Parts: sequence; structure tokens; C-alpha cells
Amino acid sequence: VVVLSFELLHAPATVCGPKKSTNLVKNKCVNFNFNGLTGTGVLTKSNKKF
Amino acid sequence: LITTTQSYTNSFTRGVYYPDKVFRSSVLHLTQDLFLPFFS
Repeated sequence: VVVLSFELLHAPATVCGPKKSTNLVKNKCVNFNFNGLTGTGVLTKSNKKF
Repeated sequence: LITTTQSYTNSFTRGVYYPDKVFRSSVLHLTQDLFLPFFS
């Protein structure tokens, strides 16, 4: 018997599944997925100081 | 060397840390967490 214990809190996602990355596109309405964050929108550059 | 004199002093407004990894700007945020109380 083996038991797994997953967890999803506010942390940089590390244990991701097997997937293939794609080339980045900008200034277009596209479906994006960044480390499990799924959504739709338009991606541009920014002046924010992270 | 091996003195460890103990005295009590005020703490004022010290001990504030970023509680998350979320960028915010020009926002007043209310947070509930473990903090060092003011003027202890």
C-alpha cells in the first residue's frame, strides 16, 4: 500500500506533469498556461518593477 | 565573556516582512498573520 499526499498552496509550482513548451506570442488574444495558471488575454511588455 | 546581562527595552515599530510573493502597487492591504506586536 502506498499513499500520495498532494498539496496546492501559494508557492512556485515545481512538480509539473510532462508537457512541451511552445513559442511565445504577443499582441494577440491567446490561451496561456504559466505553471498551471490558465487564462485568456493579450500579453505585452510592462514597466512594473518586480 | 559569559555575562548575559538582562534588561528590558521597547521595540517600537520593527519586524515587518513581506507575507507573500504577490506584487502590489498603490494598494492598502489588510493581512492577518503572525507579527511582532507594536511597542512591546
